[PDB]
Amino acid sequence: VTILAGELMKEAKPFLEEGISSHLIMKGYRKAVSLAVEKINELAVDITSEKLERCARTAMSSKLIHNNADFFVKMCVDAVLSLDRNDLDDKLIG
Amino acid sequence: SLRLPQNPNAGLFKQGYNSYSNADGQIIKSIAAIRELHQMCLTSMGPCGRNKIIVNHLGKIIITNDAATMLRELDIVHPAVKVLVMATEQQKIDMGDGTNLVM
Amino acid sequence: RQLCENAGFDAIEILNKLRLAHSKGEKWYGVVFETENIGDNFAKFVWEPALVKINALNSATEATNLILSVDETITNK
Amino acid sequence: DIRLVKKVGGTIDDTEMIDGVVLTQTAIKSAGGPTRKEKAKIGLIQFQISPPKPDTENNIIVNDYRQMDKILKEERAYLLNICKKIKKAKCNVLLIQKSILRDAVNDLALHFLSKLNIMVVKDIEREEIEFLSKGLGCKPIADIELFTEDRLGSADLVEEIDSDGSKIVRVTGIRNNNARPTVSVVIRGANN
Amino acid sequence: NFGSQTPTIVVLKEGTDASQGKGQIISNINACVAVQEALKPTLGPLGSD
Amino acid sequence: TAGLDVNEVLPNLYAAHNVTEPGAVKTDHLYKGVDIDGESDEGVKDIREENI
Amino acid sequence: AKQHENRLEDKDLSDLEELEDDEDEDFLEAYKIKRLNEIRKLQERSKFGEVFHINKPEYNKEVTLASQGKKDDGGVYVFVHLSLQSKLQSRILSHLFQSAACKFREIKFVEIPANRAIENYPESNCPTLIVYYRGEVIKNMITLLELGGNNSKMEDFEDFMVKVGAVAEGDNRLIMNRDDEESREERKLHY
Amino acid sequence: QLFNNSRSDTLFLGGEKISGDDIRNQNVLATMAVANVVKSSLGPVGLDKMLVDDIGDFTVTNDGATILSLLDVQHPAGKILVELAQQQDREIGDGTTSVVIIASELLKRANELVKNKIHPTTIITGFRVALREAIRFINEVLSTSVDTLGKETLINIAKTSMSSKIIGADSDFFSNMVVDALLAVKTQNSKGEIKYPVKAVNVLKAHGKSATESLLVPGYALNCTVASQAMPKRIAGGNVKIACLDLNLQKARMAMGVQINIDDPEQLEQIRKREAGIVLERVKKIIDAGAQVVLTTKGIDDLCLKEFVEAKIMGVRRCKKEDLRRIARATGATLVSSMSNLEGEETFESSYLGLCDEVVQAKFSDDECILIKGTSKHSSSSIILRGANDYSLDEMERSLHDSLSVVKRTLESGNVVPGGGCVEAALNIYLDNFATTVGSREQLAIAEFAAALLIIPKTLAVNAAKDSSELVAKLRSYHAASQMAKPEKRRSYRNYGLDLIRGKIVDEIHAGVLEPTISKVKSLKSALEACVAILRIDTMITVDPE
Ligand SMILES: Nc1ncnc2c1ncn2[C@@H]1O[C@H](COP(=O)(O)OP(=O)(O)O)[C@@H](O)[C@H]1O
Ligand SMILES: Nc1ncnc2c1ncn2[C@@H]1O[C@H](COP(=O)(O)OP(=O)(O)O)[C@@H](O)[C@H]1O
Ligand SMILES: [Mg+2]
Repeated sequence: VTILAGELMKEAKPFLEEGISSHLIMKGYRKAVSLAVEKINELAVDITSEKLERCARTAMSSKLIHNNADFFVKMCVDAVLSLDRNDLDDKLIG
Repeated sequence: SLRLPQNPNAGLFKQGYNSYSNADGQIIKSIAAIRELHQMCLTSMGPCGRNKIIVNHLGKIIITNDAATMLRELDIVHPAVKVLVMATEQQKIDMGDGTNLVM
Repeated sequence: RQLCENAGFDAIEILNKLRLAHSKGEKWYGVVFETENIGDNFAKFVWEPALVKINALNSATEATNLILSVDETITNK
Repeated sequence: DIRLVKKVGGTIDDTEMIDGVVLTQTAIKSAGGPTRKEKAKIGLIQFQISPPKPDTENNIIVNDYRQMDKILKEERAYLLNICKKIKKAKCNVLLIQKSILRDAVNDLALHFLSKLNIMVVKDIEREEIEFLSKGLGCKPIADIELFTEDRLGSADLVEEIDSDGSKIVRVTGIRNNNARPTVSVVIRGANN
Repeated sequence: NFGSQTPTIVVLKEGTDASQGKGQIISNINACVAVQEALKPTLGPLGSD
Repeated sequence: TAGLDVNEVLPNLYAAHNVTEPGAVKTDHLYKGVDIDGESDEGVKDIREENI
Repeated sequence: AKQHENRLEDKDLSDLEELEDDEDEDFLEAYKIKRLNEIRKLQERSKFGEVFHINKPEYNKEVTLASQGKKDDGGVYVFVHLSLQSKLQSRILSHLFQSAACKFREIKFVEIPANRAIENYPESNCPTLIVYYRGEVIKNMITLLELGGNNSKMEDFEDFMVKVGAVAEGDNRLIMNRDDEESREERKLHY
Repeated sequence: QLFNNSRSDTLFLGGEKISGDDIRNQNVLATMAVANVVKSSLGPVGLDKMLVDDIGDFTVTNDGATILSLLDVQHPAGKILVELAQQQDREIGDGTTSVVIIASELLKRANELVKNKIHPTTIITGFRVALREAIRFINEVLSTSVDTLGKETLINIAKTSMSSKIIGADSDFFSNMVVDALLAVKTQNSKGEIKYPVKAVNVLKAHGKSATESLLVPGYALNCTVASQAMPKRIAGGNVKIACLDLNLQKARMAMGVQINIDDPEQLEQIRKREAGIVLERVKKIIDAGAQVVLTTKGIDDLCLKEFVEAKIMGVRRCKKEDLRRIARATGATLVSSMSNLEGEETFESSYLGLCDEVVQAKFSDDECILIKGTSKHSSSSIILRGANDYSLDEMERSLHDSLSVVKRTLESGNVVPGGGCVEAALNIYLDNFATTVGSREQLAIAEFAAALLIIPKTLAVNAAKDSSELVAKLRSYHAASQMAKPEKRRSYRNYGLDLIRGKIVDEIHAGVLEPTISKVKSLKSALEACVAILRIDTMITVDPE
């Protein structure tokens, strides 16, 4: 989220040096982000088959336990399965 | 010749007190003092108006397009500009609409 | 862009391969670090939810539009 | 033998090997008689062109008003007969050393050389005498009696161009054809 | 009239930062690009800390 | 603030009010106003349909 | 305050006569008698005026006794020059001595070869300039790179004489203060 | 940018050490920091600036030549742009404001290419192939100098140099002035090569009526005062002789180190007389020659002034060396450093004297100027500028001095091209098709090089306080069709630019604005050579002073 917002502001730098007003640049992103949200809904899948394991391996990237994902993901998936639906208490994972 | 008498009978009042009459173009300066912060309001009226950063001495920041709100934090020296601050403050309290216009 | 620069690969050969290969790479076309090549991510079993993507663009669009509607800076004391 | 002359101005693409010996210093332009020379005989002067005096300090007295007429006439006569010997030897280009101790030239000596269409220069380094003599093929000169035509070189074109502010003296060709010639190339550039 | 100086009334307080011109919003972008440079190489699994 | 030249947009809007109320009833020149985004000239397509 | 002092301080005996018609006689002639007495003292002190080409036995007298002068502490500055004809700076400094000798007659200008001065002196350190005063060495100067080196001029040498206390700052003989007549002529016209 | 780096960690340097992309970013901000003052001064819509010396003195200046020279910058990367502004003033004399903006944007736009792991050696190679391709395209698109039956060119060339100045509105009056001035002071050299010496005309700082009523002098005007007030001020009649002397005419002492010594006191007065007589013998023969006007570099003593007042001769002291060469060159005289000849005798010949028709001394607002007009052998010219004060005339002096250099180049090289960012927009369409042909990594270098060239027409619209993208998009549309013109004139959609006073795209040939092509050539190479100097630096080593 941060390396992306900086690029939009860095890309808005030369347009501000030109005679483009401020509201014109904001109207472009606010109209384009509405299509990006709808496009991501089409990129995303409605997956229900095959019944957690793969999603945890990618979230552990860019830090220590990514290489030890073979051992930590096996027990990390069991952490949330103990929690039932609609409660999702974070203090229980203290 | 080397030095003036530096305004005699000035000990009637304190040294810190100063008078500002209509002459010497001072009413034009008060209009110019309004013109300093009035131009800040030009770019804040309308739907294409631009908000304003106001960093207080405590560090609490409020980003805004509304006059009555922005003028609360700024400490003002000119009394004629403070008339606009309290005039917009009256606009916000009673009706809560049309404060840039007051300014 | 930066995901491949940290890997030590040249960005021009990567970015030219992504654009011209979206027709057969309909949606699951992305970078692969293991084989030092570009291929389909569905076979590599790399997944990620969509909620990170929606909140990233909404937060990034809200962040850039906040100060883009600002042309002033006042600092008392 | 390969001198790299640095001149601020122009671009690097204009750099090219000059056929003759390029001089870094500019002309004096106190009189400004000649503009462009062709088929000039170059000579290297090591002594100083001045009114007659030894290297040490002297005292000249005047006991009569008629002596001043002889002094003012004979001082320029010592400059005149030097120009006559220069004209007899048909030496068209002269190179005078720095000579901080004794005055190199003056307005009187420049005036006689202005009529004969002879250029002059100053501020020559003592170490560059080997390069000018071996390059141009001109032996130096340190005495007026031993000045002759056999010790002088030759060249086809000796001129001083002003190429967009950068002033440079250039010599083209050497007819002596000595054993080991020399190389001279000017380096031009946008920045120093 | 009460003093020979007659000080000119400044609008804002002493020490307040500058105002409108050329480069105000560009400084905010460059300030964000500066903070963005520190978090730049930390992206992906082959990044740094 | 709309990124338009005020020297051309302002007097173009005065033409709607310099053609003052003729003998016909139900005159609709009162809803003419400025426009931030869009058509050239600027008198807005009424503030009507716009619902402002 | 300085406007009253500039009438007398900034005018010599030749320039003080300008104020004969304007200023009072008793105010002007009282100072002219003072400045006239100062001019007479410089004439009596003018014991020199050409370079004294000396030799060593004599050094023990010319250089040092002179430096004592009357010994009324009538001190006398004595500029020594350890000359070396092979060096280029030495011949330049010899010309400055004779030029300054014709102007400053009260200061003694001494010259001697450097090979004859000190046993086995370093030739690289020549030319050497020593300044004696009341028997004490005021300045043991090294080669003239400090004074421009090969490009040394008469103006630089006269400035050095003011630093060692040999010549006053506001002396009319110094080239820094001795403005040309054409310079003062333009000032009066544009005034 | 963020924080200061470690100071010599296990390196042992007395100064500072920095490396990586941080200093490369500092060079970009350094070139942009010095370029921001040059941005607002570009084009006719640009405004002037004033630099205060903290002593009350100030000077108004528009061109970035002397502005950056006065701004004492300590960062060495900015000094190259400072010297680039001074370099371009020497050779071309115009466009100092453009090379700083072009060189800064080439480094700014190339900064994105650095973090793409494109080496600078590959970037400059892509810039250089774009350069020589651009020079050949400039050599193709140039036009001839005839264009019609009449000249109709030199009046339009002056408007481009005169734009963006205080007297740009009066350029219609001054356009005839500059063309009439440089056509009068031409010369001959190198067996048929015509030259035009810049600064040979005299620019006088006069005060009075206005810049519109500035009278062009048909001849040279000497800026000096008369010696004595009892002399004749106006000298009429034809064939006025001009004498140009440089020898020392005031009474001087004997030789530089001699001493006058005499035993017989009888001849002590006689030697005093002949020293006073020997200087008057020179003045005696000038009166025998009959020189009405005499000019001297050195002073003139009162012993000589009495003879000029009696014989009605105009003696002027305090002339300068560079002026008298132009007086002798214009009036037909020769420079006389001393009076002598090959023979032993001493005399003066009448051939040394010049000729002119009229000489009149004029005074205007405490500025005495000797107006010499009607030179018979060769013509001359001078421009008497008039304005508010001296500091306003310094901008006019630089405005005229830059105008002579631009009109110099269009006569030395007849090839010209239109202004308004035409060639800057045309090279982008030419290089985009060439960028795809080369294939490999140099495509981005050639492409971003073309994108940096568009900053010249963009800055004209930004400073105009108008919408810039519409003008750039319309200028892009016409130039886009120029490459696809489909030759069979009907080759239209070329030689167009921006018109800022009206905000439309019209033909620059009919509008009357042009610029020589040689200014575009040297500006591009000097801008790229400066870009090569900054890109190749990796690490700085700043040593503190001892
Ligand atoms: N989309 C729009 N089109 C035309 N006019 C508008 C639009 N939005 C706002 N305006 C006008 O701009 C004016 C701004 O009023 P303002 O003083 O900012 O209201 P507030 O008191 O809420 O700040 C309004 O009176 C309105 O007529
Ligand atoms: N009347 C004009 N219309 C359009 N463009 C112009 C006009 N006058 C000048 N320009 C543009 O301005 C640029 C630089 O102008 P120049 O005269 O060099 O300014 P300065 O005198 O400040 O250096 C030129 O490239 C030219 O295209
Ligand atoms: Mg110009």
